[PDB]
Amino acid sequence: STGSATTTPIDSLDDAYITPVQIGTPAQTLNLDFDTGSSDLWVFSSETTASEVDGQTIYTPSKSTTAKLLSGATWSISYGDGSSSSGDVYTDTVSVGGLTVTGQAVESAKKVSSSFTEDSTIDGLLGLAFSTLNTVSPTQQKTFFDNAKASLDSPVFTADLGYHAPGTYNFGFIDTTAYTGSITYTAVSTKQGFWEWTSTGYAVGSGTFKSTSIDGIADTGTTLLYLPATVVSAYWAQVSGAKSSSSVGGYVFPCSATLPSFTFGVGSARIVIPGDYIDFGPISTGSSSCFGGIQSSAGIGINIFGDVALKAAFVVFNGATTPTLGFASK
Ligand SMILES: COC(=O)COc1cccc(CN)c1
Ligand SMILES: COC(=O)COc1cccc(CN)c1
Repeated sequence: STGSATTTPIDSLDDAYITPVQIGTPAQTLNLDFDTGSSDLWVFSSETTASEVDGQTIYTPSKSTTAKLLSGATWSISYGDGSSSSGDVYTDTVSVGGLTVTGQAVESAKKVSSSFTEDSTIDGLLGLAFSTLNTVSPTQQKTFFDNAKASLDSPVFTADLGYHAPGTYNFGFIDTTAYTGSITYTAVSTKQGFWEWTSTGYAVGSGTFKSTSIDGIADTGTTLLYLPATVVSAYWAQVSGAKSSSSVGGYVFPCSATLPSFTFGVGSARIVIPGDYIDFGPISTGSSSCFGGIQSSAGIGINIFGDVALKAAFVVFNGATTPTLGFASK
């Protein structure tokens, strides 16, 4: 089997991407944030505290003839940005782009943190990291991809995120028309539950490539590119007037600037992020100070190849017995 679904930016900045997902019978379609950095499929629901729902579409398990409460199961998750959610668990039929999994754990939120409530466009998350990170207790549950894998034509999914435009998540096949050149594959460590890999270096604009190992995770659920402070300083030094602002929380730059590109290495291959992809717009409405899309990871504990980086590539998440990642230009 295969599946193919369009993923759409939630706003004009590409702050996140939403993909329609069919849950239950008859189907209830919710727009979920596909997140290769986490492993829970959770949704706003008829059980979510009413004051914490503000425009989201909810899953109502009592209206699904295939929903079954997973007795005794609860979940609770905290994300790297400080947001969180928790609740109980159903199993139900879940379909993405024509690919169907029966008995998928659908984690129904009883509580969500303010950042989720305040984003009316995201109805939940669909985790695509390794199932070892799933938070369901006392019986950990499998991700959608893990449940589907054995049925897929090939045990892979691909992320093709657009810049200020829709893109595609495919399951079970590699669309050879969706990229240019070749796909370069690179080793993955699953020891932390992530799609963790080592980039071979970077360049700023037309500058020389610096060969250096940068370990990080391929994370579709993170907006920005978080890299070591040395790398980030080298980038922003090429933007006149750019500075790190403690009050804003990262590098900012004059909105009048033209940003240089940023290149990262995948083996001997090179992925070029155009400068425009690094502009996240005014820090507050009407400001002439703009927020940068490349930020230091120093306070995180891990480097993160988030959407800023991934949207410059066609990315293969290869879930073979020994997983690997593939990157192609497009
Ligand atoms: C440092 O991370 C960011 O700035 C990500 O910003 C957003 C992430 C998701 C949604 C929105 C707005 N609904 C903003
Ligand atoms: C704005 O959001 C972030 O910066 C995310 O931070 C992370 C920190 C550690 C691990 C992960 C991936 N589970 C994400």
